[PDB]
Amino acid sequence: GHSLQDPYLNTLRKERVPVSIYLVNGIKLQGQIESFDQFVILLKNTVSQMVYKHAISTVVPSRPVRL
Amino acid sequence: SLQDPYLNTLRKERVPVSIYLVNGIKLQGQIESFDQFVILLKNTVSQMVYKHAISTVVPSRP
Amino acid sequence: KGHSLQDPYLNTLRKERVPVSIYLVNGIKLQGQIESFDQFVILLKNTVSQMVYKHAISTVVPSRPVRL
Amino acid sequence: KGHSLQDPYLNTLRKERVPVSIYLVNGIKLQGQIESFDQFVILLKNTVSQMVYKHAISTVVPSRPV
Amino acid sequence: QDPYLNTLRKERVPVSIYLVNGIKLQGQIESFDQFVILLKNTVSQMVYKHAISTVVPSRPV
Amino acid sequence: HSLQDPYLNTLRKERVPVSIYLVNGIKLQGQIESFDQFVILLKNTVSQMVYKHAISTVVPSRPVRLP
Amino acid sequence: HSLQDPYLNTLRKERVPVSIYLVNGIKLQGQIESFDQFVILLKNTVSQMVYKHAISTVVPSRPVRLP
Amino acid sequence: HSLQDPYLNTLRKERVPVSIYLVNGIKLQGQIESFDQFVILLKNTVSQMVYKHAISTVVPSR
Amino acid sequence: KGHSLQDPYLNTLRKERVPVSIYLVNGIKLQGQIESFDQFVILLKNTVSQMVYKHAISTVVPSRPVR
Amino acid sequence: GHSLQDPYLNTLRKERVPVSIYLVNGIKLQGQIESFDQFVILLKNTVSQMVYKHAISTVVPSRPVRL
Amino acid sequence: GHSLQDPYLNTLRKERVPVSIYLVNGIKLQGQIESFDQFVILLKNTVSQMVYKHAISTVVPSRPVR
Amino acid sequence: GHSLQDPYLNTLRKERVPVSIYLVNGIKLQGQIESFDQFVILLKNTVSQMVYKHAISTVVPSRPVRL
Amino acid sequence: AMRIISVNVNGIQAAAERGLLSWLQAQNADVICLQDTRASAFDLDDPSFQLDGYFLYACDAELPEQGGVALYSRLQPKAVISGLGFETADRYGRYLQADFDKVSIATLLLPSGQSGDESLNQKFKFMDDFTHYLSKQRRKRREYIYCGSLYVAHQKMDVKNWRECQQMPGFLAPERAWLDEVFGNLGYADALREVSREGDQFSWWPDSEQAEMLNLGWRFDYQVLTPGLRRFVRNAKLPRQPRFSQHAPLIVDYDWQLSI
Amino acid sequence: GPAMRIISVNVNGIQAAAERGLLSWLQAQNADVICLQDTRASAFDLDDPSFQLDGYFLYACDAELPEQGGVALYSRLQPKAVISGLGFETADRYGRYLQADFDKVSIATLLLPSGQSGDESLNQKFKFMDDFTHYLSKQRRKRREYIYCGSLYVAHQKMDVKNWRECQQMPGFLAPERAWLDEVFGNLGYADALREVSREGDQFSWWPDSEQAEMLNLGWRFDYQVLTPGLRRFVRNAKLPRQPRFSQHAPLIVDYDWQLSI
Repeated sequence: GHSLQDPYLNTLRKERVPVSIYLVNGIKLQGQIESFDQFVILLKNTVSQMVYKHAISTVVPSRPVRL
Repeated sequence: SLQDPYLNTLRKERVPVSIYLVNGIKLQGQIESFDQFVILLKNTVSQMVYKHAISTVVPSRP
Repeated sequence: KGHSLQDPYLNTLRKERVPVSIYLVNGIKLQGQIESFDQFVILLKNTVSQMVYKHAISTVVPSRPVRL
Repeated sequence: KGHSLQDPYLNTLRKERVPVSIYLVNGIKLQGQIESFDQFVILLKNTVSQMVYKHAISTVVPSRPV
Repeated sequence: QDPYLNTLRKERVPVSIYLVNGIKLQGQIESFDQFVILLKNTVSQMVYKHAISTVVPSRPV
Repeated sequence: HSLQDPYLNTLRKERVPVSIYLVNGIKLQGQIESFDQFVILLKNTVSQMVYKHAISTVVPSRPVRLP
Repeated sequence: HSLQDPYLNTLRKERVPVSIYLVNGIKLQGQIESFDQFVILLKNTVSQMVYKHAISTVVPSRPVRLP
Repeated sequence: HSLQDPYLNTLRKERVPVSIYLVNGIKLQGQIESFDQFVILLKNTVSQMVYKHAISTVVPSR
Repeated sequence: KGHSLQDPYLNTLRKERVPVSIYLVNGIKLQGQIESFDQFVILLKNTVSQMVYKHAISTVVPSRPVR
Repeated sequence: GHSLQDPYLNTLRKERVPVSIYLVNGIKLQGQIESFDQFVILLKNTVSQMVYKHAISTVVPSRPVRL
Repeated sequence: GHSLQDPYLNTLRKERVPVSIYLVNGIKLQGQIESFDQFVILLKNTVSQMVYKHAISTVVPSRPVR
Repeated sequence: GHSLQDPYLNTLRKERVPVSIYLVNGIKLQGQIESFDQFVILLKNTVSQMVYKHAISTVVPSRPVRL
Repeated sequence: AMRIISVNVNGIQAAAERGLLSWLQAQNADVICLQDTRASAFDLDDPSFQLDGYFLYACDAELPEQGGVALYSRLQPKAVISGLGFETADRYGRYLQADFDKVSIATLLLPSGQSGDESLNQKFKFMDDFTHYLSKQRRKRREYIYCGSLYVAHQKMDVKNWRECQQMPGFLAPERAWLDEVFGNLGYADALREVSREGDQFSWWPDSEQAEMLNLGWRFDYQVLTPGLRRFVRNAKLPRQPRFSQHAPLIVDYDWQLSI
Repeated sequence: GPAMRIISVNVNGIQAAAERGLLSWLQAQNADVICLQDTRASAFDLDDPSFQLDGYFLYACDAELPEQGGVALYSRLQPKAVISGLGFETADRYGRYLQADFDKVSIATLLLPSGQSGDESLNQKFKFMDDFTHYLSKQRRKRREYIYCGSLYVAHQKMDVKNWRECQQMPGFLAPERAWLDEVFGNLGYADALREVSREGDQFSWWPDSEQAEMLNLGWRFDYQVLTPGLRRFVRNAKLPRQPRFSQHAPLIVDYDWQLSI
């Protein structure tokens, strides 16, 4: 379990790929993942706003990255 | 759960599926991989989505 | 699951294969009949199968009166 | 345990058969009567035998005090 | 979590709850539990915990 | 576990004015008084108890550095 | 008269960010652009006329010395 | 006075929607019709005259 | 000078017997039609004769926009 | 003196009409008006308590009375 | 001016009747009035503070006075 | 008039007695008094905060004071 | 885009003299649902009523002055149907429906019920018959947009001084209860109240200049749409047109586009 | 008084700008906002602290290929948030758009393709203009005032270009471009700050590399700060310094009555 999202997000963070997290409300969140943990991911926005997983919906990278 | 048979069948047959999110926006693309927490669509961008905000997964073809 | 009143209801909806109208929270309606179910998913057979999630189902209105 | 307060309230509403109006999280009002309930399901008897999931129920407003 | 709501209930503070749908509910806390909060305002308007977004008391405690 | 708790404890200790946005998108303001595994207390004129399951993100008005 | 005018003139010339409190207890913020013998115009992003009848206490964030 | 009159006149000559806050914390936003030493009319659903001594803050929309 | 505006306006509102919903500074909502007034006291007519002091009134909301 | 205020109070005194005085805060004051003078009003009840004019918000006689 | 306030306050001072003053904010004060003027007022309590007449709402004595 | 305010405030400021001024909103303001004038009082505390007389309800010396 | 106009003209003739034809011609829209034609279909056949670039469809009551409804569409609908089986419906052509791919819209016009007691009885009759028909219209796949003037307000937010109108027809308890049952219980929604929960918005006020001045409006127009389209609401607006029609035009846009 | 100097320069490659000392002139011209369109380099190239101006936050989105385009934007004060892309391939694949939110106002950076290199570039420009009017009709629908700092590569009127009779066929004055711009301005109610403050001719921004054209002042006004009419009234003045041309476009200087804030 939980063996797939961990490496995916770790690779997205390592290469600092610009992800566009579309919330459930239809709001864009362009930024780089600074870190991630349980019930939380850390964006690299100018303010580095801390987001919650339960609210997050999609995580699309602008540039297709390899697994 | 019957979710994993369905998902891995769509993955093996690579059927173009249309996924509806909790908001209702209609996604499209094949399913590359999946687990209990997330799904890794095979779309042009391979947008990853968590399992706590899914509505219905349907294949475009029977 | 302690009392499991949903289990008899879904079992009688599936055994008789009654036409259901599972409403979702977003607002769309899904017609068909329950083929099978578990803890987080229900199978609707309308030409193709639909992996409608449990937590997204608002109301289940069977168009066929089910005695029980 | 979990429904030490929810269970008695719902059971009283059922036994007394008070016409309740369930407001969903989507904002759709649902009038009717509570037929039965459990951990995460409530059967609403009306023109159509309806089954509303608890996780999508915002509020319930009984028409008469109980 | 438990102590704050227990104090809100015992002290009979006028509470106003904004639901996840945004509905501005008004009433007094009658009784609460893990997954239920009985709101006493004319009728026993029960409110679920998962649907509550903010609890706005009229005065601090 | 490893990220949320230290981040919130730092925000509380430093008393950084944070701006929280609900899942619906309503913008809230106030300082983090105390944290909890399921809730948070946001003191802004009148102390309002916000539930974690309704928090979209936590935007700190000032940049913060983790320990 | 002997104390209000020098205090206000110093706060104006020095551009000290003050925290005007209201009779209801709300803590406002912003810079003072010009004062009057009965009202003060405090600018925070945009000008906002504040009535002296509704001010409880004016606390300058920085120490000030009378002339 | 010397400051209130001209600014309050310009707040109407430019059609600036003025928002006034009552001491109780109630907010009303409308265009000022006319003002006096003790009364100021705020255009709303109806001509709601407001007492000068009851206004706390005047935050114009621009 | 001091009554050049409120006096004729209130006199017209009185003559037109327009239903008024007066609001007190405390926030309570009273209703009725003003029957008389002078300079420090306003007399309101309704089911029960009511005398309201001017220094405690916040707004006078008529039911029709008077000219 | 006043046009209607002082005559109103004199009329309320002559017939000792039971009047309920309401405070700006919201509390009520029962008892008949014993006497009155600028800035003060004496109330007749269990004790000769004196209320302040500047604090009174509304004066409602228990019975409809005309000047 | 103060045709009634001054005699009342002077009588309360002379007879040293313990009066309870209730402020508009709601807080409770207690103590006899030692002296007074056209604005403030001296108290008899242990602290003997200076209350402001503009903030006073009611003055109820412990014993009715003429 | 105002024959008792002047000596009281002079004695309070000359001896530098801490006063827990209970604001009209219910907040208590500790610290000595720096100066005073017509409808204005300066505070000696963390910062020279200005207090409006019209917003003061009671000034308690706490410590015994005479005049 | 996907626009819908609702203008209960209360007489297409008066609408024409008031300039409604030119306004609609200038108003770029996808479908126009005017009500109360007060004329026969042959009268609607007059090319003056035919808007350039729009189709003509109209069903007239047995008696012209009784009512009649018309429907204009930019593209040829799949099929047009009239009547519902009820006498109060068929005998007066108070219902006309067009069919498009995936979605089929309809034009509804309920009797005012304010003229006399018999009108109120007919209103109750049509209401019960229509809720029955809609119960028969539940599991139906095709999504619908019942654009019609229901001559009833749902909530106090839809009408001021409700205390005075509580006994007056249009806000009586049974009508409001029927509307609430049709909306909530049956999952139906409204585009306006969903997209904009703002009061003071009305459509029908008395022609009397006094009411217009003080704005005594009763919200009678509603974009009753199946829950399928609830998600595709863009925005609703009630222009305060200068006395062009008793029922102010109700314009609403939708995110979901149309197709033959 | 309340002022706000928004600066925009189509460097057409940040390297050539740095060669001309543009960074020094920018750091000395301490203003509110400074936009640098056509970086012609990846963000990693802009990460060189030399490009970063003291007291500003660097934000830039690079095209799929660094030399293709890319846009940067300095801000005296930290913007509320910075976003890139427009949903269109012609925009996302080339980083031709980057917005920086503030408060009740979002100063956006637009980069329309030149369309002067080849016919395919002009076709892409037409497609981008169509998608951009669509995005304007869809975005402005959300409550917000927009300041579109963009090099549109199009002259609106003869006043924006001399000897137009010779430029009728030249890109920038083509009939479709003129029609699209006139629709964007009038039909949608959008205006421009410079023309509003000064309806003066001979004022241009883009000049050909040919020295003779610069000598005789044959220039084009391709840059426009097309903005919502809400902020249109708050324009104070505009300027186009004829300093040694720092890039294919000239320095567009404009001051507003509004003052941005976090």
